[PDB]
Amino acid sequence: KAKFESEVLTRLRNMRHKIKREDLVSIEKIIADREREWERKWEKILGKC
Amino acid sequence: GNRHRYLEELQKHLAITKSLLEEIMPSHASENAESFDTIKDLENIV
Repeated sequence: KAKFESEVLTRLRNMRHKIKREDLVSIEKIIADREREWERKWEKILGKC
Repeated sequence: GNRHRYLEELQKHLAITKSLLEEIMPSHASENAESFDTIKDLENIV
């Protein structure tokens, strides 16, 4: 029982680490690029922020 | 009194002790005694 529950804990940690270090880093980079591309595009068209 | 006499009286009572311990002790007493640490580890993991 102790060994099995330990495995469950490790699975949860691996899942959280995968979400925080892999999945959210990739998504946040895409969001930041998109927000910058957008701000540049309209700043050029409007001559102001 | 005499130290030999003392050890003889003590032997009489330790013999009772030995008989009581042989009666009280289950066959798996030693195994049960080893499980204590494992039980504590389970609680911490949860």
